Amino acid sequence: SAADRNVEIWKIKKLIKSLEAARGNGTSMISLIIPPKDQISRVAKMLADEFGTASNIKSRVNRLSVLGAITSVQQRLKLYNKVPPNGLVVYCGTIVTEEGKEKKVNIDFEPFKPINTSLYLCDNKFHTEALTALLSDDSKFGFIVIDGSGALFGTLQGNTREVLHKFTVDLPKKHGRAAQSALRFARLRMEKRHNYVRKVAETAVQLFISGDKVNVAGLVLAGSADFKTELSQSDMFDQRLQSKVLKLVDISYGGENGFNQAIELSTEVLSNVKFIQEKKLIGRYFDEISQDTGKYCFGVEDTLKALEMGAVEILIVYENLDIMRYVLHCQGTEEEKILYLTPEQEKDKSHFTDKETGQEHELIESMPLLEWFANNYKKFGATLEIVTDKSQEGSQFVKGFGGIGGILRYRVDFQG
Amino acid sequence: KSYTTPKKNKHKRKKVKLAVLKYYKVDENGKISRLRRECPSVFMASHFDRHYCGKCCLTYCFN
Amino acid sequence: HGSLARVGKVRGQTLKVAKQEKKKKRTGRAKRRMQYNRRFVNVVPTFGKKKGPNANS
Amino acid sequence: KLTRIAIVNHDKCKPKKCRQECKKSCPVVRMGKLCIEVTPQSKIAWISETLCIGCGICIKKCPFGALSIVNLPSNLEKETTHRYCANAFKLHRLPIPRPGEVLGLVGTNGIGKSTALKILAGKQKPNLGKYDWQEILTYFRGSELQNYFTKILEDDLKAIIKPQYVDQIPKAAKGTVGSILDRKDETKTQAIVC
RNA sequence: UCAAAGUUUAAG
RNA sequence: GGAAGGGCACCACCAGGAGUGGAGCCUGCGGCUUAAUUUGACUCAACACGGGAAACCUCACCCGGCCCGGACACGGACAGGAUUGACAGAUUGAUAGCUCUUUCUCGAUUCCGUGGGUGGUGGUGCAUGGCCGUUCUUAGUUGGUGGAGCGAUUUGUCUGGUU
RNA sequence: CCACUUUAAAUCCUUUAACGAGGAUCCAUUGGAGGGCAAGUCUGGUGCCAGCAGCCGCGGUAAUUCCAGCUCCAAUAGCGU
RNA sequence: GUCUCCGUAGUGUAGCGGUUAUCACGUUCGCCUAACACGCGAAAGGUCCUCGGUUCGAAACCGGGCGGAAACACCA
Ligand SMILES: Nc1ncnc2c1ncn2[C@@H]1O[C@H](COP(=O)(O)OP(=O)(O)O)[C@@H](O)[C@H]1O
Ligand code: SF4
Ligand code: SF4
Ligand SMILES: [Mg+2]
Ligand SMILES: [Zn+2]
Repeated sequence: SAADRNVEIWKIKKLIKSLEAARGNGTSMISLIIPPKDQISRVAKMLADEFGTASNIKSRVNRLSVLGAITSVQQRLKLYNKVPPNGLVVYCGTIVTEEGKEKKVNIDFEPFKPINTSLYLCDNKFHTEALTALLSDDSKFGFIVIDGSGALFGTLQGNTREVLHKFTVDLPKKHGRAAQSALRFARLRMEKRHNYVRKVAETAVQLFISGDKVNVAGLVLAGSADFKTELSQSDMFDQRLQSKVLKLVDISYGGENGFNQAIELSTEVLSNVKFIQEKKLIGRYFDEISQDTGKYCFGVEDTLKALEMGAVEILIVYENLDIMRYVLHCQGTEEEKILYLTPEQEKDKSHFTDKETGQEHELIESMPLLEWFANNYKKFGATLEIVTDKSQEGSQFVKGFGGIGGILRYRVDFQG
Repeated sequence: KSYTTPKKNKHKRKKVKLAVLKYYKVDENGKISRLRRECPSVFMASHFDRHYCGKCCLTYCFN
Repeated sequence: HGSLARVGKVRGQTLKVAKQEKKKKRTGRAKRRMQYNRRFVNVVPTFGKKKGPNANS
Repeated sequence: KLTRIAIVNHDKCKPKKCRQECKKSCPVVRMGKLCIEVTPQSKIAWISETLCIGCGICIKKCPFGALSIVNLPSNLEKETTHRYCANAFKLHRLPIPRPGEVLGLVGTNGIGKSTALKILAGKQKPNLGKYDWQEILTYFRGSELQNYFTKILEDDLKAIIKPQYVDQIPKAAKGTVGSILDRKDETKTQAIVC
């Protein structure tokens, strides 16, 4: 199910947030990650040697803690018999926290999504940078590799390199050694070749489409010999699939040996997709401002109000955003209020005396707003869109408009 | 030191010494009448049904 | 690798302190007089295993 | 290389009738910055063309059409010869009057033509976009402008202006045509000019 | 009156 | 030093014995588990070791609850008694006056700051003391004066026999 | 700041009347303070970070080396790179 | 499309109708080592590609399935 996947993603996001905060002493923590194809025996051996090396670390507190961390991860790996699909992630350590509570901790988990990253690290903190990068990059891309020998279809997350399907073909020879038949054989050769293109296109429709709408956000044709060209510029290739064709890549090799080549050449064009979608989005937002319309809104004080009411269609946010949702509470009367505060207005603020009654109105701790948007944008209108500061329109949105706004479902008036 | 919300602190007592306390009445200026009953073995106080002491911890109640 | 993040970490969170007041200090010859007088005439005491012009126990 | 200039038409901008406005609709002010300063009191609205985006929102809101925001090249900012007030006109360079040669200014009105004429007359000191005479002369070196102004400042050159508006002259002076000419004689060349 | 014996935290 | 000369030790070997390693259990330890399964020590020189055979105590660990044993001072607090200590009955594990309720009490104790204590089987043995242990149970180690070397150093403290 | 002198005419110095000092004022700076190399095992912060450091180095929770305050040292209308 | 062959513990392979399915490596567990490697001693692990048949009995013999791989595709 899709909802169950979303819950698992959120659980793991929460888990990562708790691990980032952790911290401990020296280099006690053991950030370990395993890729899916890898053998467990090989990792178990590695850890055993690392345990051996640690067995002469001059320090006391560091050494013992590290040995016990490596001991624990080795035991965790004994519980598995193979590295599960999606890879494995193991985070062992001896965390310090409040109440002087030097507690040991071990979190192995099969992560959501296939990850391609190996990692071993020891440090004072847990290294959850690779995971956060996989959570950000959800843009799957598709990869068709054409060749006279045989095709290949595959997919490509930020890290992960998939193979969906492939075939080979027994195509005819270039030449026909009869004068009259040369013409006919040539026409027959061109028909067989077109039927191959037709077959490839049909297989692409089967694979890359999901519920009459393409799952992949990009689509790379690679190969040689103006064959990938035939696929892009052809009426047989379906337009809904064809419209997202981003590169035609000239490679050497064919099949899996060329798949990686095609990725490397295509890497620059693939990274630019997110940037283009941002430009289109913010460009559409700024259209409304250029004309009268009045659909657009901006700033927490306005955009949230718009969101509460006659809702937004699209809510556009900067990635980073400072602004934070605090929960203010009264000592005596039990009155409360929530406010969305900037970095200066949140850090120190004499505003929060109750005034009417005459008491100190204590600010009970925050949940950060952009996270707040992510929590319950389903509650409001929907389509939470994060955008960077890189594009010229994006930089305007961040610097000028404060990195927050929304495109509204209908016209709205405002006051004050 | 994350203190739980529903548990909270348990406030200690606050006494109320309500000015000077009266245990007597003036009958015909010279003589005096005593209001509350005294210990046998010091006023044994008037509980809503019981008669409780404040030192030797003796107790009584007429059913 | 390594971020340009902490850039002015220690300069930032140091405890700021006022630079006090004392006096318009003596300058030129007058200063040199004073420093001559506090090596060669005022103290000149019985020794106790060497001196220390900015000593502190 | 492009920058922006805010302009507030002081005749049209009446801060009392409209309310605050601009501030409420400006996305830089709604962020929480000093892009526009107004209040119900005070005369004319001020805008920081540094902080201003040039979103073109405040112009659409303001009820009188008081505000304008234009785009000027960033090359010009060095060569500003006059600016009277904040959020007002910004003159760049001056014409280069040559002695014994009739200078012909050509260009449409409302492009700092009058202010230039006043500067060259010597009525208006070039504030140079500051809003000084040695500093002004140093700014104008390597060119006949510094010659011109030095001539003005010690030898008191007499600035005389044939005006644009001719219909306002009748309602000021009195008497015959011949009488006024006789009064204003210095060269003593009435007849030849007539 | 000569078999084989390779290596040693980044964690101060 | 998988270099050479001596010479030695059952924590080395030989010649043998008794074994342990296999079985069941006793116990220590690591792991897993768990609210917690407290912790030190991991080659000889960690592991029936901490004198450590813990029902309670021990006890640190965990989950519940009382108490102050918060000295003294400076002050505020001084009596329209500051505000130590209480049988009910609800509650509670409890016959903890712990709380809500309701009568009364030492009477100069108190509560609040600040300085500041005090405690702690909390952290740190890689901040130390003392005490052990080990290197290292073998025969080794040292300065004065003289001699040799610019000097670090060396000689003495040795070819040989002897123990 | 009157006046003289100066000077081609001035200025400046010089000459000279009249006003013109309690330092809270008429305010001395630039670089240092582990060694080389003059001069703090001072106190507060940070904790192999930020940073200093020509060289040797210091920084991983008692920093004589970092950022600060205090004191001290060198030269002094100068002194650093 | 034709004819051919091969699908066996994690990997590569043996296997003459009656087998505990062979060998090597890998894996785990001891020891040895300060540790590691090597070394020594133990252990665990085959849907014998899939289905149906012949057979007293099939991992093999025979049929079809799903895979895989060579050779042919010539004269105009
Ligand atoms: N004294 C002033 N104070 C404020 N604004 C002025 C003043 N004089 C002119 N303006 C503004 O400057 C604008 C142009 O004036 P000006 O430069 O004199 O004309 P031109 O551009 O023809 O030379 C006018 O629209 C007027 O609002
Ligand atoms: S234009 Fe400059 S000033 Fe006028 S609103 Fe947009 S931003 Fe604020
Ligand atoms: S600008 Fe238009 S709106 Fe803003 S104040 Fe001046 S007048 Fe009122
Ligand atoms: Mg030095
Ligand atoms: Zn009694």
